[PDB]
Amino acid sequence: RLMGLEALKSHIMAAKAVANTMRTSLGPNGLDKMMVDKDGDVTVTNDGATILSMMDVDHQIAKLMVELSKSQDDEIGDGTTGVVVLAGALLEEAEQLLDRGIHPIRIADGYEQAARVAIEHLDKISDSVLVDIKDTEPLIQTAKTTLGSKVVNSCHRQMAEIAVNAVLTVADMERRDVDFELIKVEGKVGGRLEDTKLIKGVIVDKDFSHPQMPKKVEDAKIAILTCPFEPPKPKTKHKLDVTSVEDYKALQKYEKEKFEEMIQQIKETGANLAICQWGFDDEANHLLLQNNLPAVRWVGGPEIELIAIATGGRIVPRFSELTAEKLGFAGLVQEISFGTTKDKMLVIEQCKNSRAVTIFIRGGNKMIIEEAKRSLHDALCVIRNLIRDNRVVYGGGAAEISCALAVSQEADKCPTLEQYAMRAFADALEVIPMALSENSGMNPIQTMTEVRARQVKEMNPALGIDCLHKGTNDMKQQHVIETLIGKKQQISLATQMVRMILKIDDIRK
Amino acid sequence: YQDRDKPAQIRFSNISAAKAVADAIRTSLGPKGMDKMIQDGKGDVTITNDGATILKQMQVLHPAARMLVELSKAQDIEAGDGTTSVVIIAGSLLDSCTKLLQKGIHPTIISESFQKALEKGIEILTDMSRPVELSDRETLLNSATTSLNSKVVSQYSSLLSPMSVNAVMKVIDPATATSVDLRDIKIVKKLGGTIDDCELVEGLVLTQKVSNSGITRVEKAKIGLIQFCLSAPKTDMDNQIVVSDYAQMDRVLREERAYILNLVKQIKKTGCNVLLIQKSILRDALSDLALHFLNKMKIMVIKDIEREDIEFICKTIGTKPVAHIDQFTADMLGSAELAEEVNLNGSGKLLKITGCASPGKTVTIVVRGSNKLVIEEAERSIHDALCVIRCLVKKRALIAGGGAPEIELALRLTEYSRTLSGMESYCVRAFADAMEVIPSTLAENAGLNPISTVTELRNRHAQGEKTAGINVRKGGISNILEELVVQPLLVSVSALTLATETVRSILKIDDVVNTR
Amino acid sequence: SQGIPQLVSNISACQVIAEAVRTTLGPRGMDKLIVDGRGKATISNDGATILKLLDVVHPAAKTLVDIAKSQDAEVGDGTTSVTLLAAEFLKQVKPYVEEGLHPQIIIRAFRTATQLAVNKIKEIAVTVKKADKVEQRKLLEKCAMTALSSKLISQQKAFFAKMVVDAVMMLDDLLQLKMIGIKKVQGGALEDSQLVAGVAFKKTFSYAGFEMQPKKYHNPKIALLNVELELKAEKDNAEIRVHTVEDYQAIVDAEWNILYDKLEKIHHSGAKVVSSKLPIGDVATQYFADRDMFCAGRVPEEDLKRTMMACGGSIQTSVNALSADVLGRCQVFEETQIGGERYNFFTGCPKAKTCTFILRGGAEQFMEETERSLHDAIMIVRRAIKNDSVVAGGGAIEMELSKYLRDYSRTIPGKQQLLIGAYAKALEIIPRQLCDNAGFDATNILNKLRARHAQGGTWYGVDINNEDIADNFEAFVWEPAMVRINALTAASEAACLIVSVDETIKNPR
Ligand SMILES: Nc1ncnc2c1ncn2[C@@H]1O[C@H](COP(=O)(O)OP(=O)(O)OP(=O)(O)O)[C@@H](O)[C@H]1O
Ligand SMILES: Nc1ncnc2c1ncn2[C@@H]1O[C@H](COP(=O)(O)OP(=O)(O)OP(=O)(O)O)[C@@H](O)[C@H]1O
Ligand SMILES: Nc1ncnc2c1ncn2[C@@H]1O[C@H](COP(=O)(O)OP(=O)(O)OP(=O)(O)O)[C@@H](O)[C@H]1O
Repeated sequence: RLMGLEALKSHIMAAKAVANTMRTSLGPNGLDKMMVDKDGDVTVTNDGATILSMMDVDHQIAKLMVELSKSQDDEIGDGTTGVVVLAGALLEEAEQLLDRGIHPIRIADGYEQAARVAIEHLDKISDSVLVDIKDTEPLIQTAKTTLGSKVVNSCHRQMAEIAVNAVLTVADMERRDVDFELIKVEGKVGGRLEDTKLIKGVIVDKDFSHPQMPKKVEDAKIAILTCPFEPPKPKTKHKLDVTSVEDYKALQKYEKEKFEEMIQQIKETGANLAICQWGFDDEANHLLLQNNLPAVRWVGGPEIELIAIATGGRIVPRFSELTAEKLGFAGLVQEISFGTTKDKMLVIEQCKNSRAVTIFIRGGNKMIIEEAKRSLHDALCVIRNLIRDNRVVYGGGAAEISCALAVSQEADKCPTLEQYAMRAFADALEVIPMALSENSGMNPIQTMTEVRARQVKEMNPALGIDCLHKGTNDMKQQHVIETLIGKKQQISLATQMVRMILKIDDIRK
Repeated sequence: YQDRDKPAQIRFSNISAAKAVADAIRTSLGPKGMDKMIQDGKGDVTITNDGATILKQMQVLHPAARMLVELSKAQDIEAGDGTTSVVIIAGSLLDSCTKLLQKGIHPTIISESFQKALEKGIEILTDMSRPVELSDRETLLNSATTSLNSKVVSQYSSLLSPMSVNAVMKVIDPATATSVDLRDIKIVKKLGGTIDDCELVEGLVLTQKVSNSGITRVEKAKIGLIQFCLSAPKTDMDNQIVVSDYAQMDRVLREERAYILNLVKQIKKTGCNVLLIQKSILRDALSDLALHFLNKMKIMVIKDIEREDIEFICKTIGTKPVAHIDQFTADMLGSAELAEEVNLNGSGKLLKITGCASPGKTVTIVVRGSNKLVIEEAERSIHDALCVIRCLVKKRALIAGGGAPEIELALRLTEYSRTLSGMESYCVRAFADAMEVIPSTLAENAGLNPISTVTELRNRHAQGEKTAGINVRKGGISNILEELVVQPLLVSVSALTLATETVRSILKIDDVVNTR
Repeated sequence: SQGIPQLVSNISACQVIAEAVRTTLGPRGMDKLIVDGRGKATISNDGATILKLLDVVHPAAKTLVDIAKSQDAEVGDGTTSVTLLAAEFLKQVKPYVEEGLHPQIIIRAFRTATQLAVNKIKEIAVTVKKADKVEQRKLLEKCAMTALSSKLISQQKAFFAKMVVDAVMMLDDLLQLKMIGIKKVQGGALEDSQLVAGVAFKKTFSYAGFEMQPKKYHNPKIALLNVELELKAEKDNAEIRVHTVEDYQAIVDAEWNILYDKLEKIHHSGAKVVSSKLPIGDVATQYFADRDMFCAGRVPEEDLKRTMMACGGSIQTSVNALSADVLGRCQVFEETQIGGERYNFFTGCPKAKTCTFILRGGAEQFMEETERSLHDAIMIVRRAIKNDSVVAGGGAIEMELSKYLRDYSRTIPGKQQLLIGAYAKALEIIPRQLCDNAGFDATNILNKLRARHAQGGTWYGVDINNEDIADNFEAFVWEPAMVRINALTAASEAACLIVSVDETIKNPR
């Protein structure tokens, strides 16, 4: 039962506890966080969505910041760490205006009015990339710089090439409607980082029933069944229990008569590849060797249904429903062995610009694999954004300093009470490059006040902050490029979370 | 960081001790501001809203908080007005460095940046001011009634205003000289009469009496000042007066006569006709026998002179004080045409001395009045009118009032912050926000909203000029130039220079130690 | 405790109920966060939502809750208007209680001043039917425009004002708020908000069944089920463990005939389309594609609840009870591609009293701010066609009643003079809290509004957009006269139940 200004200061002090914890984790030089899991595992990461998923705060203000990051992992992807820092300094600057006696509705509407000036300033200083032609060589170099922050910096060029082709497959460039849902990620322990492959289809980690099978399938004939071409075994467990010698010897009679009839069923139907849930017998794979019939063994439960959607076939539960209509289509079915490691994956490629890609990431350590899955999904939204909008903005804090100059200049043209909200929006927008200077091991104010002087005095285009300790400023030459939609929603969702907090003035439990 | 040693906590102790001085005096700003009540140790309660009295009655003991006390004392001698407004400027300045010191900025970088804001802040107040002339008598007359109308005495603001302008024109040559001394304009007040019965004496007027010298009128007066006590022979050491008979008792009375007459005969050789004796309490400055020896030589008797009155005499007639009778020369004498005692019905028994004819220009303003409360506020209205003329001589410029240069200073320094580099960009940003307290105080003291008034006034200054401000008479934002509220430039331009050197001195203080 | 101090203990429990809904007055009011025992957060600005979730334990505070419980069932909202008015009646008579005035004299003047409030409103209420020769369609487009003013859709407010007046026209004379649905989907521009005449859902059914299922139907039999037709379903399965190998063929066939006989009862009923909350597998969409039947599963139950009321059917869980008694009927059945997703909807029902309004936008805060203003704009245009005799809102009728009850107080001698004169100042809580919740200056507005009412202003009120005063009768901000009468009589009756109580009896239990 808290009301008044003492309840409002309880919300800002609770929200700044989330912001100041993640203020040090901004940028590539950000301090990583240790997380103690519930089962006793200890991992370390610098990803911003991973910190808020493990931060279990019982305060209701901190749970709204957790609710904020439920949607920005899919929308912007890159600005997860900075949006919490931008929302915290906005309430910190609102705390300065709270002692003056200002109602939060004028601040929430004043932050909304100042946000539209920063949105109007973002597209004016933007730059176009992909006009009038399609290309893949400059699109690689933009994704090659962003993925250098994690521990896959030694193999950051290989992930930049495959992520460009993966986004361009499931979507058309002229349609500018890209779906990230059709691109799935996977991984397993073992191998190296250079063995990450890209398939124009869906790849299953399942091997053949016989190593003497042919390594390529040129026919578009795939049979998807539940029981294998043998005496049929159930889907859960066999649990065999013989009765006597007459039961076991009659089983030998039943084994041989189905070894010739079930393989006869695949020829009158017209299929070539036999994908089934359970494996095949040791005597059954001899007849498949003569008549050129491949087969895949020991496929799991949900691994069957993901094959039939990409191949366009249907599930055949019994042998009586086997027809030519229930077959899937494919371009070339092969198997890839990753060097000396006997992996033998089921590689189902359509040999056409199709609507299904799955990138299979490898690695010699398990800590690198889950950190590369989020880094590839971070790179998935980046190339998705360039097709929908080729307009980009200069990153490295150059967009936030240039937007803060137009907001403070347009604050003098407002003869209302909301001018103090616009001037506080100018200093709060610059906290994202200011935390870039403190995390880089320099002075946070001396680096900030010299770049804003550089953007006014000698040159009108914006300059960035050399957080990687490079030669000088102007990160356009350093190839630090962020998207426009990732920046226009960075200042939007940070402002809208302040309006949801400033409208809350009472928590009752 | 570890931060084991803490020298910045004494800086935060120096800031918060000086912040309580300005915050307690903040609501007393403006004509419609709230008054302050004080209680003395004996139980006296005196209601007074003047800022120079409350800082004298606060009696602070902290060394950092004492720096705002002599800051108000230096404003009364340099400008003579603008007193509390320097403290609220210096108090809001140390509030702005509280946000700067938490950021990790060293105070010596703020000291060189606040001087750069002071050098730029003077340049904004120069071109926005209105230049006027000192030889024009209409400008000095009209601008003095407008400042005296907001004071306590406003019904006599049309009478004391031409008396203050005509006093400085006999002393200062208009539009040629720059130095103006207010000590050469003595204000003599006595009981009886009204304020309309006033006289501008070009010489000097004393409040004492020539008793018991029966001359009371001398021509060709050579005025001389003697600090030695012309009295009986007195020895501070052990002495004895031997007695022998009754004729010996008349001899020591003749010895007291002959010793004083030997000193009187030394005065007559140099041609001195008027003797001035300093006020002395520890011993008799003048005996009964020395009063009669100057009556025979037709020498006027003048005693009971304050030390401040001696300064008014030497700049008037050119008389130098002597310490003893053996150092009495003819070069230390003044010049006077006539000295007499004029006892009017309301002016009282005063010594009117005319005809100076000496290098030096002093004037005297004799103000009459019935009650004691009449003449004291008449002198405070004169000293408030004497300061606005002294402020116009050193700076031949005028500006609007009601905090209107303070809003223009907050807007031009914000535009100056976008063109600077380094640490100096944020210090002039905090210098601009610290100047907005003075219109926010005048917005709160006039009954308006403190935030909605200064925000509308900033947009009026971006499109217009310094004419927009706070009018306390009508209670709202209006044209200060059309409201005829005009203040001199030296009130504000010295309020910035004196407050900046105090903030630079306070931030440069690191540790406080006690010696013995 | 009997007498004076028992009334003071009841007058302080009245403040804690009014303070819970004091800031929620107006469309731009502040939100409240109420957290239950389970840990769920509820953010709402509605006063009836807060009072249902408080559950106060004080006996004198339970009276003001049950008055608001009767208000939402009959009128529909305005629970904060009857709470602040009943509270301010007590705070003005509170210094008169300690003077020695009897609480029955508070009752005898509350019955007099309420009857003067009814006679003044009915003499001042103006019937607006065809004023100045305007169309009735243009009148609801102007009154719903002020409900959407100062919002995030002010750029296209003329388009959204035409959407509310079209939705109220499609219903019958029985108008209600719960019959209209509002959907929130992400993507698209702000001006792409279309309208559906009937019930539509998001249609997340992404199973098989393409190149079939014709989307056009003239008079289909709408089937409403809650059955699962999946192959790996949790209710349709068979697990028989034996050693017999020809029985192994039987357990896979009989598991298929379990789903086949349940699908055969669907086609035997003659249902053209089937709807189900539980998902439908690929082998059931394959069976309906062979017999030319439409199918669409994975629909929400709340979307089915608006569907059974319009189509005239009912929900049946089992498939045995599917007959013509529960099958719904419609006339237009089409399929759109709004926002890239599939959308199934019915139009032309025999009981077509429900609709759905789909929202589009690039941010979720741009949608939730509109649906708070859309439900208010629906009840404004609902009250306009219902009650023609309306008065100006925004505290215009409260400042006029404060003028009429002041000069009439000076004409009545006795104890009713200082009480009804305090009753006029007690009605000032409606224009005063409109200024503080909007962040304006309550001093300068109310002093200008009361000075305008003495000169002849009878329709001037508090503007929530600007910090000005304006004629709300000419600005098309209206409220019905009968709701203002019912809010005034309920406020004086609730203030009577706190004053007339003199002692509290607690049974020892
Ligand atoms: N190589 C670089 N040079 C300069 N600035 C960079 C560089 N890489 C990233 N940045 C800046 O850092 C910001 C992103 O901060 P940060 O790296 O802390 O978040 P993130 O870890 O990418 O987010 P997530 O946790 O979702 O991956 C961007 O706004 C960008 O301007
Ligand atoms: N006639 C007037 N109309 C409007 N504002 C005025 C007027 N006279 C003074 N002010 C404002 O009031 C402030 C001074 O208020 P106050 O009378 O308390 O102090 P002061 O003794 O006159 O000056 P200081 O504080 O410098 O010693 C100044 O900043 C000035 O802007
Ligand atoms: N556009 C507006 N401008 C000014 N005041 C408004 C406006 N809209 C609503 N109000 C104020 O809000 C009050 C109504 O509050 P609220 O919207 O919670 O109840 P309601 O929805 O109107 O009532 P009901 O439950 O009967 O529909 C009115 O007294 C009115 O003065």
